[PDB]
Amino acid sequence: MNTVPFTSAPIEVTIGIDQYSFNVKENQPFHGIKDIPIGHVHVIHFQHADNSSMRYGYWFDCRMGNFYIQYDPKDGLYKMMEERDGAKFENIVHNFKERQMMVSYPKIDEDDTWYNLTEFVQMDKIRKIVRKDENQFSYVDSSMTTVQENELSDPAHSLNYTVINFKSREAIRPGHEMEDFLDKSYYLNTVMLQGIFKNSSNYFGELQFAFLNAMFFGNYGSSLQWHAMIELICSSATVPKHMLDKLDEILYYQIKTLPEQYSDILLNERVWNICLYSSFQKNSLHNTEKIMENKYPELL
Amino acid sequence: GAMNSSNYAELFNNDIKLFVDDTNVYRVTVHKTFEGNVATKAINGCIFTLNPKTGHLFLKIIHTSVWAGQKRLSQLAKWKTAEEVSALVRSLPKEEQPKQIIVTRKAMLDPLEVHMLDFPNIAIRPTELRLPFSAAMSIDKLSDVVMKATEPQMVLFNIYDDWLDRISSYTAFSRLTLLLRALKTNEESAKMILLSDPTITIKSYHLWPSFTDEQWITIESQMRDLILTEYGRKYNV
Ligand SMILES: COCCOc1ccccc1C(=O)O
Repeated sequence: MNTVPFTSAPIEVTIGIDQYSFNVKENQPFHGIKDIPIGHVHVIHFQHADNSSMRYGYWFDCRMGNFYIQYDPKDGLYKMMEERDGAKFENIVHNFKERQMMVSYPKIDEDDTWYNLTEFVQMDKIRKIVRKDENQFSYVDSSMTTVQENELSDPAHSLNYTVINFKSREAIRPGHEMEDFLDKSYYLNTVMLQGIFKNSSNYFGELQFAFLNAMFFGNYGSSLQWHAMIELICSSATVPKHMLDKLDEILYYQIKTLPEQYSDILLNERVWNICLYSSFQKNSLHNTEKIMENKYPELL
Repeated sequence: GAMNSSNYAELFNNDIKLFVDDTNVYRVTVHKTFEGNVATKAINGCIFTLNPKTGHLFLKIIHTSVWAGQKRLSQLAKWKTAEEVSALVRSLPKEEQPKQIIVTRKAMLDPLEVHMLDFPNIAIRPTELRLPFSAAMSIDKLSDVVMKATEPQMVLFNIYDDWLDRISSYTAFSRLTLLLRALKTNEESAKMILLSDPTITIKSYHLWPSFTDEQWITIESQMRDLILTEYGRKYNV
């Protein structure tokens, strides 16, 4: 189990770690988060008490280095940094743990939620969506726009999700206009899966990462990408059975996880009604349909 | 965006544009079968593609053979319309290609946009005008060429005859829509108005009779009376 120490906590802030969160008071003796499960990506996120503007945070994998958080009073935010001196870092952690200044990642043993939400999410793929090659961790915030949003403005600060556009030459083979528009199987299987993503695992990893950025940061472009990647599958008549079954699991846990009160802003009625009740795959998502019907019946 | 009464003069400016009406593409009669079920029989149809500035009408005749063995024909008809409009645009020289295509029914927007992806600078627009172009098949010479067709065919007409020698496009389009609205509302009475006077004939190369300016005024008034008369009959006014 790994540890992200904090140098200090000079401003009052709500700190998230994956699906958990806790409040830290101004100048509280808080020095980090311990017992972080090895084997998954994680996200440590922030919302300042005095300015809920900009939720922001960092995706990281403790297998890739020793990371800590330090507040920068000039740029006004908690920054992730890497410590390259291993013995320095271990000595810092040990002192803070001995003085019990750290919260423990509060994972219940029966609880597979975080694995279920990040099953296909890899740090190497995150670092290609979020381009800042000098760090091993990736900063995301509520306001970052996607490459697609920009085309429709600072490119170094974009979310480089794969562009999906149902009315584009990429999606529609000349001479197969009606066919490809009404059945997106070509676009899904040849263009996206065989061509761009290489396999379904990378596709699901991006879908899962988009959901998580939408949920944890309220990043609107990420929500658009999440819905587009769902709609592309559901609007395809020909999808491998293993992908349909995996998608049902993926969406179930995302719907299991979403704040009941954020449903109005994180769920697109058109996409979900189309996907569950009109699309080719309207009968292939039994677990997701069950929870969507019982948890959010208004949206439908 | 959408075309309405507020931007109506745009139809007669110098940017080439076409209206596309698909309401006569897929035409059926419904009938009982021997076993007492119901079946359709298709009849030849047409795409009505009109330049409202010049009166040029590109009448693409849709022969019933295009439906043979196809399913979901009302859906297919929209995509076939968009395919044929796209083909028409590609067939025109660059300087004759439209800058805008206005579809009379909003269901044509996605099929046409998808077929026109190679032309990102041609705007595809809906309209809030209720245009009477469905009544094109009440024009005897158009109906005749569609029904006689034995294969797909494109036939070119000027739907304004020679009117633009004497009136503006705006006025010609107004006359056209009044005539078509009258033919849609009461076809028999409208045709009676147009032929009531044997001494006024339709030239071989025309669609409508050769009325003088003063006779057009009388005819237009009679068409408005017909439309109003039918409105009163409909709503008991
Ligand atoms: C904490 O969220 C409460 C979950 O609310 C539900 C309501 C109806 C059906 C399923 C759920 C669920 O997620 O199991």
